[PDB]
Amino acid sequence: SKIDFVLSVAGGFVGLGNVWRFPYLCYKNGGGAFLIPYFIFLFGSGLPVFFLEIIIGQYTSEGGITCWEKICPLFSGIGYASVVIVSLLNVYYIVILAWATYYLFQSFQKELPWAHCNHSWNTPHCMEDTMRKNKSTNFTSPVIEFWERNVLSLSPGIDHPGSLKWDLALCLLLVWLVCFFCIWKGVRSTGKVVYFTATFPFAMLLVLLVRGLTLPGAGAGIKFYLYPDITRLEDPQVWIDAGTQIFFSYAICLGAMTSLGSYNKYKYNSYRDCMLLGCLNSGTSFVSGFAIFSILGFMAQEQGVDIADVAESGPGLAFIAYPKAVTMMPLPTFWSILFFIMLLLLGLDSQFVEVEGQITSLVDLYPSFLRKGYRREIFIAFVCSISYLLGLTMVTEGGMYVFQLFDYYAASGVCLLWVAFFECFVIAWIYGGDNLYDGIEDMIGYRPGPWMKYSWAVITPVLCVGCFIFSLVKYVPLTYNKTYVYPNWAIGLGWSLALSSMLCVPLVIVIRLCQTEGPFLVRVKYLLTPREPNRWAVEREGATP
Ligand SMILES: CC(C)CCC[C@@H](C)[C@H]1CC[C@H]2[C@@H]3CC=C4C[C@@H](O)CC[C@]4(C)[C@H]3CC[C@]12C
Ligand SMILES: CCCCCCCCCCCC
Ligand SMILES: CCCCCCCCCCCC
Ligand SMILES: CCCCCCCCCCCC
Ligand SMILES: CCCCCCCCCC
Ligand SMILES: CCCCCCCCCC
Ligand SMILES: CCCCCCCC
Ligand SMILES: CCCCCCCC
Ligand SMILES: CCCCCCCC
Ligand SMILES: CCCCCCCC
Ligand SMILES: CCCCCC
Ligand SMILES: CCCCCC
Ligand SMILES: CCCCCC
Ligand SMILES: CCCCCC
Ligand SMILES: CCCCCC
Ligand SMILES: CCCCCC
Ligand SMILES: CCCCCC
Ligand SMILES: CCCCC
Ligand SMILES: [Cl-]
Repeated sequence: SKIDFVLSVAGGFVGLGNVWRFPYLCYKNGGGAFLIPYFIFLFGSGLPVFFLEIIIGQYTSEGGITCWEKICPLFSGIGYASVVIVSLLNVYYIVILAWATYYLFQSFQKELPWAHCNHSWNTPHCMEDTMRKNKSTNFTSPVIEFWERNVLSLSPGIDHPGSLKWDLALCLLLVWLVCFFCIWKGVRSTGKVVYFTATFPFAMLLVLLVRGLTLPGAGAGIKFYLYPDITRLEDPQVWIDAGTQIFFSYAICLGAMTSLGSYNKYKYNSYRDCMLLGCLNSGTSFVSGFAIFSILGFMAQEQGVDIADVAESGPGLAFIAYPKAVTMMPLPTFWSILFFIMLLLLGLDSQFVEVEGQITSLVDLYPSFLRKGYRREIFIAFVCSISYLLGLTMVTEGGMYVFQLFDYYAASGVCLLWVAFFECFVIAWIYGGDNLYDGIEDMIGYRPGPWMKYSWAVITPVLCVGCFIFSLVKYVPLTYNKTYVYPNWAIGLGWSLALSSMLCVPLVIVIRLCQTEGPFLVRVKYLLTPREPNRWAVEREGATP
């Protein structure tokens, strides 16, 4: 049937990129004007690049970096670019789990601290959500006050780091301690039975979806979610966010799908897997968007404010809407523990794979010094120790702004499109899209349609290049919560994170040509020759020509 096939592919597609990132990127970019580029990218580059990464991984049986070594010795810097991207992602991504751990710890009491605002951290302008319309014109919300004046202690700006938050600092250590021990002891990403680690996130989502859709104001929120705005489409930013939100959700361009695809058998039909997993992953984001955008509709009518100004147009919308949802449920404390355990579980499985993803890449990149044993065990703590130290800048009072810089630049925006464009440029144009099908029809048993070939050859390069050009022409600098303008150096620092990964592609190109000897035309030609991509003879595998 189909349930066994769904059980076969497990439930690792859903992550924090679906329940935390997509809700606020859609919220930041107006309403439904995010969905049009979202689906355009999903069906033009998202699924095509995802299947391309999986099919290369299973074609070469090689990880993130060595796969490019086999496919095209030139442009091999895509692996190192993916390594830098995943390193910065690991640095700033566990901060979300630190926030989730802090929320979970604070939820272990009789009364949820963010239900009412009568505590020390609350601004005198706070008013209860019910009392805002039941009876200094701007009145802030008790949920927002907990997030900004307790969890974040937001400082006037990124130029005011303030004092390190010790309560958050320990929480950032605990998740790294959890991540350190699990990776070092070889613990599987999903613990014991995978059923609980997979069905529980869905079970809580339907609980939140049912509550959200039943809320009195949910009608307005869904209209905001779905009905698009043509004017917002002219902005090149919404195409940057939607294009890379697909890439973030699918964990492509990170070198993780290629490693995941390397374990598939040569005669395995991954095409149905990628199509199913892609639709399930994006289908969750669209469906879970209904849950969170229904709460905002209820929140907006409760406070008598616009939907676009009811919450934070940045990270922490899932830490503002979802904690608000669990407050309007029977036994609110019980659901808050469950949601933030689900939120913690979803991040941990993603972080276990990615941190081990680079650690496996890093040790294999530099052997003879990272031997499996006393050398690897100290290395695992080394990566975690350094990633914890760089992650400590996002724990300070002004750490929220640094987190937004990393979210916008480190593993999103132009850096992700830079890798995705070069993956499709090498395969479709240098290697040849037709040459890849000759492998695929041998591999999955049947040659696919012309969708994939006409997506790597034209659609993805046009989408990636077109977004990059118009973002530079209509350059709008990054802002946090649509009211804070970043200092010029901060954008320069943010661009360095994007440039550090992007510069890997041209730098390795220079390195390879200088290393090789001979005529330049022969030199570049030699580095463009695939080193027997599928050299495996263990399985009934045909030769590349
Ligand atoms: C590209 C250049 C010209 C931009 C302008 C930089 C100049 C104006 C200098 C003057 C004062 C400087 C700031 C002084 C103190 C700190 C606190 C530290 O924790 C982070 C850097 C930060 C925030 C500095 C950033 C750079 C800064 C703003
Ligand atoms: C539009 C980009 C064209 C790039 C041409 C690459 C040709 C690859 C030849 C490989 C010979 C082994
Ligand atoms: C031959 C491999 C060279 C890879 C270089 C990676 C550069 C990463 C850091 C970018 C500048 C800080
Ligand atoms: C040492 C390198 C000498 C060659 C420099 C590049 C020449 C490129 C010519 C391209 C003609 C199509
Ligand atoms: C909008 C859906 C686009 C699908 C293109 C054709 C699919 C062929 C079979 C996967
Ligand atoms: C390393 C942080 C400072 C870098 C400033 C120069 C880079 C500007 C990129 C646009
Ligand atoms: C091989 C890349 C390791 C991490 C480099 C990070 C540079 C900012
Ligand atoms: C009475 C408050 C209990 C909070 C426990 C966890 C603190 C991070
Ligand atoms: C037309 C693009 C202008 C960008 C200016 C950026 C200065 C920090
Ligand atoms: C390569 C893009 C240029 C951005 C300039 C930003 C300067 C702070
Ligand atoms: C609503 C946009 C759809 C794009 C093609 C699937
Ligand atoms: C925009 C998606 C196109 C898929 C069919 C060529
Ligand atoms: C529909 C009433 C119950 C709300 C929580 C699911
Ligand atoms: C109060 C019931 C509303 C149902 C909306 C799906
Ligand atoms: C792309 C979403 C369309 C919803 C109905 C206009
Ligand atoms: C929250 C429901 C998820 C459904 C994915 C197909
Ligand atoms: C208008 C409510 C739609 C719900 C889809 C899951
Ligand atoms: C920059 C994150 C740590 C790499 C060793
Ligand atoms: Cl997504």
